[PDB]
Amino acid sequence: NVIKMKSSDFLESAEGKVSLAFHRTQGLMIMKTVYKGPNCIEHNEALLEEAKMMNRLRHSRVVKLLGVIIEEGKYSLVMEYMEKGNLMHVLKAEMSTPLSVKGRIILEIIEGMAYLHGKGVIHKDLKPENILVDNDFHIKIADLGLASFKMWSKLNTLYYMAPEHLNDVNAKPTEKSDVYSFAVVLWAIFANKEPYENAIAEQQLIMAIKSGNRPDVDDITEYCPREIISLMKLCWEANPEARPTFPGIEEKFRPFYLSQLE
Ligand SMILES: CC(C)(C)C(=O)N1CCC[C@H]1c1cccc(F)c1
Repeated sequence: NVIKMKSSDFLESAEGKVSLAFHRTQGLMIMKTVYKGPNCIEHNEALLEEAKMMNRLRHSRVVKLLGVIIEEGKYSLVMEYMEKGNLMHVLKAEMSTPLSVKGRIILEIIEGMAYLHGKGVIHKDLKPENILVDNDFHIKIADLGLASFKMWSKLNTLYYMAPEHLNDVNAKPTEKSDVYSFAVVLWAIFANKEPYENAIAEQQLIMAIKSGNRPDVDDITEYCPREIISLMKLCWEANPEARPTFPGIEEKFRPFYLSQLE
């Protein structure tokens, strides 16, 4: 379960320094080059160690780590390609998407999160830019800011942040941290836009969220079923002990999806 790769396995293209790369043997991939600079092999013991723990993450709704590049002067993570881009990009394209496709995207996000909390991984940065979409509108979850991987992150969006982490950085994130973020993602999916569009200042704004202000449920111009609006209000309750587990979300939403939108 060692997956090292050489820089010269790959013909690049431009899109951290994310790059569209053809591996000469296995094909089209995405390459996050996290560092091009002086050899600094002081850390490789650790960067290979983090890469080991993310190779452990294999699920149809998570982005797969297909290989790493550790070479003197260039360090890269290589991910699978996702044709259509991130979730916001899709939601904002002109040909908008039926309620029932939005239904599945939600269920698939629910699935991927239940897998990650099963592995003890707290995502810590769930938001539409980390949700990637292929040609058939299937999503995979990614952690592009490297929020679970301190070593890679060091080398290298308050909208979705649970409030107990707003103006408190030392609080350890919990599963309920991500459930709040899922709540605002539900909102963005039906609003087809980022929340808090009309906000004065991010210091003003943070104080508003802590005091229980949320994104505008009226601002949802598409139809959004009642029970999904109630779900998102339930998932963004100020008290983390009052939000459900992702296992608990699924046990409510999968029946609702099967019997109302699929
Ligand atoms: C871009 C990388 C490779 C870091 C990426 O998104 N990874 C790698 C393995 C699985 C996946 C992932 C998804 C969600 C949360 C998380 F912490 C990690």
